[PDB]
Amino acid sequence: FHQRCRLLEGMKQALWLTKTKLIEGLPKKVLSLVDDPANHIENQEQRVLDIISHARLWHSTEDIPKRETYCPLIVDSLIQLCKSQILKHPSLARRTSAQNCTLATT
Amino acid sequence: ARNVLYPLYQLGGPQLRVFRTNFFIQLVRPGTAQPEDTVQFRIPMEMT
Amino acid sequence: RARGNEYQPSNIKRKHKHGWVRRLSTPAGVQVILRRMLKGRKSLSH
Amino acid sequence: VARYPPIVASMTADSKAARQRRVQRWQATVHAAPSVDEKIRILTKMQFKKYVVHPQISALNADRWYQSFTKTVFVSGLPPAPSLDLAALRAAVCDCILQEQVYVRRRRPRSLFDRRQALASSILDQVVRTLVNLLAPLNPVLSTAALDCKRSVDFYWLRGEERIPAGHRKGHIDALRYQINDKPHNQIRISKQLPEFVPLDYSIPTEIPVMKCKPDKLPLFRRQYENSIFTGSKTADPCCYGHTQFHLIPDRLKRERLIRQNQAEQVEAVFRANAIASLFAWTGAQAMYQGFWSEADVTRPFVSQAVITDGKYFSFFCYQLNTLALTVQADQNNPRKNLCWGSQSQPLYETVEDNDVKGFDDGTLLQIVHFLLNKPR
RNA sequence: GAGCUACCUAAAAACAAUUUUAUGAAUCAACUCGUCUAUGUGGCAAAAUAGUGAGAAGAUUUUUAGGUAGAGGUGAAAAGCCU
RNA sequence: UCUCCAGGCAUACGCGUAUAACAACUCGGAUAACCAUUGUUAGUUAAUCAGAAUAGGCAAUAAUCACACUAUAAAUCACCUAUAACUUCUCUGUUAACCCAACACCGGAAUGCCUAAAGGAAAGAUCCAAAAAGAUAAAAGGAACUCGGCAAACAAGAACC
Ligand SMILES: [Mg+2]
Ligand SMILES: [Mg+2]
Ligand SMILES: [Mg+2]
Ligand SMILES: [Mg+2]
Ligand SMILES: [Mg+2]
Ligand SMILES: [Mg+2]
Ligand SMILES: [Mg+2]
Ligand SMILES: [Mg+2]
Ligand SMILES: [Mg+2]
Ligand SMILES: [Mg+2]
Ligand SMILES: [Mg+2]
Ligand SMILES: [Mg+2]
Ligand SMILES: [Mg+2]
Ligand SMILES: [Mg+2]
Ligand SMILES: [Mg+2]
Ligand SMILES: [Mg+2]
Ligand SMILES: [Mg+2]
Ligand SMILES: [Mg+2]
Ligand SMILES: [Mg+2]
Ligand SMILES: [Mg+2]
Ligand SMILES: [Mg+2]
Ligand SMILES: [Mg+2]
Ligand SMILES: [Mg+2]
Repeated sequence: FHQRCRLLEGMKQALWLTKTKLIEGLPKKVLSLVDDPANHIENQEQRVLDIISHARLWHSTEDIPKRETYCPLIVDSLIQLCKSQILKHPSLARRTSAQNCTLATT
Repeated sequence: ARNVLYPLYQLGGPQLRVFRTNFFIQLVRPGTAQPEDTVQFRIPMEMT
Repeated sequence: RARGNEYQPSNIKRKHKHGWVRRLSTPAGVQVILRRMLKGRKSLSH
Repeated sequence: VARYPPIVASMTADSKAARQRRVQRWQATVHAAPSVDEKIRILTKMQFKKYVVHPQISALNADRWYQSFTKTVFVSGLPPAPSLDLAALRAAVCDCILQEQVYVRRRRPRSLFDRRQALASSILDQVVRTLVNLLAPLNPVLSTAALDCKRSVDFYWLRGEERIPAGHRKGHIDALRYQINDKPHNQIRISKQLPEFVPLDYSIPTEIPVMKCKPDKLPLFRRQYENSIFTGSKTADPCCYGHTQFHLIPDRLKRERLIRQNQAEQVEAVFRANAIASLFAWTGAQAMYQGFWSEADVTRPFVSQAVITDGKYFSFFCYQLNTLALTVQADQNNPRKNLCWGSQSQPLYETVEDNDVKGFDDGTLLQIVHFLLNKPR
């Protein structure tokens, strides 16, 4: 199974292959994290909107950017926005990121 | 060298050495204005 | 309309329609070349 | 009580004085445009042949040529003039080098020639991202800044004139058009301008180089296409200023190749040309985003800095823009000139042996940190 | 001999503004065509000019390369077109 | 400097030195000036502009700001598995007022940007005839013109075979 494979049966086939059970919704622990007001970023809504506008319109010189450019850009901007929380939480310095990394199992 | 065959090179071949040179060049006055370092030459059409 | 401008130059068309490789492709074309060689033409083909 | 008509040239006549008045008529439309977008649109809508200036270029002595095209003075050194656990940064930066060079597993490039170049890109992206993250607590502005990867920075300007030498337009006077289209490896844009490095109207005895020949003799070629003034983002973006630019020298221009080509002296010149061209394009584009152009020169010096690396060695540059009045009409009486500061390239580390980086220099890391710690006042 | 023209194949391109039941619809440019008149008639031109007109998101127009050849080809048949 | 006109700059295809300077004043430009002519000498500079390893496995899901939608004419290598190789800049295009029309032809000629900041000059001098061509204005009348309201009009509306 590689990137371009498109399972005909969708998740049901993927659940069978990996021997996993599906629960709708994210874990309650994860959900409760952002309900806390302290996690809320300063000017969160405006910065996210600016990220969307920059990803889709401002970043390029062209009238209408293409998905092969803004799709990577929107995610990279979001991670940087979330990565700014190191001011509140010094622990976030113990994680790092790599790109285009190969994963494999048998 | 011009007007001669070069030995065809294949992986692992020797270096191509031209012991006597067939290329003749002449230094020419620039028609236009050139930087002081630049020098103009007229060279045979087969010279790289 | 005004006539006389039927030549619309294109080097790709010219060499493909009347060139050396085109003439040698068929025996009739080779005989064309032989005739021009016997006359002494400076230009055997385009 | 005699109302004599003003002594001005005809608007419609076929003369030089009449044409100049028609030039002012067009320029007045720019002065009267409220939006910054209209000013740029009016200033760039007409396309003509322009020299294409490459910040990274193999032409000999391109740095001196670039100064003339920009009216930039280059001063060797740094511009005249918080505990941050240097050990912690050293550990993180060393990890960045090891991660890409020794630890990550990826599908290697097919080319077999990009492998070295791709490796240099990977580490520089890692080094920039981590430092902008680790240094954010000390400098809060970096938290709100925008990090760009290989985004386009564009500047278009007129400087000088020439007489057309041939054709139906022989003898006509035409301005020399230049454009810089640049794609810095990384750049940081902030919403507040940095403090100036010297007062506007600052004067030094150093003289900008004068080139006897035309731009062509330095191998430079003209094309006609869209004129663009771009800072890396559109004018609507709040983050309209620049903080730092990171450039990676192409492998073609790296030290070992240059020595073999016998152009040893060009090792430093390659760095300087990239800094002068890239930073003038960025600061000039920032100034025009604020409404300043040749006929409305900047009231505030515009500042930006760049670190230029070949992947191992690093050089640091500071640029201050004082003049957008580079045209013949606007530069006739101008005492101002643009300033660039640069330092010799120094290695950041020597080699990676085993799983430990060897030869890491703290001094170079401080300069990167000091650049990233610059803040608006 | 299909660099013109007829038809076809492949790869491409262009179409503003204004209205509309939303389209081989309407108004009208660019663009394509060529209704009527005058001029021109060894002419600017071996078919044009100047006006006036027709279509103008389509069975539209246009570009590049290829194809079909005279006992033939092509033809929304004018026995029209194939330098 | 003035008066006036309003398709210009690039690329493609094509053309092949018509490019630029000097010197000439035979020929060429349908005349001069000046050169588009003759002779000599020069020119167009690119790693970014432009041109020029192998064997297997495999794909239901348009475009139109692609979201909502609607539609019908049904509409563009990659990725993976193995094998092999394990650091490179040479070559070619680049000038011009240019091409197809026997001509320095009121013709034909694709795309991008822009509409005057770019590009240009309708008058060799004089005269104010007829006829001829084009433009404007018209007392009273208003199709009486003519094969026909052709052409023109301060009109450009209606209707029927
Ligand atoms: Mg003919
Ligand atoms: Mg044709
Ligand atoms: Mg054909
Ligand atoms: Mg339309
Ligand atoms: Mg219609
Ligand atoms: Mg109509
Ligand atoms: Mg109609
Ligand atoms: Mg037909
Ligand atoms: Mg019939
Ligand atoms: Mg009949
Ligand atoms: Mg002379
Ligand atoms: Mg004569
Ligand atoms: Mg000439
Ligand atoms: Mg000559
Ligand atoms: Mg040219
Ligand atoms: Mg003719
Ligand atoms: Mg003009
Ligand atoms: Mg006259
Ligand atoms: Mg009248
Ligand atoms: Mg009357
Ligand atoms: Mg009657
Ligand atoms: Mg009568
Ligand atoms: Mg009539």
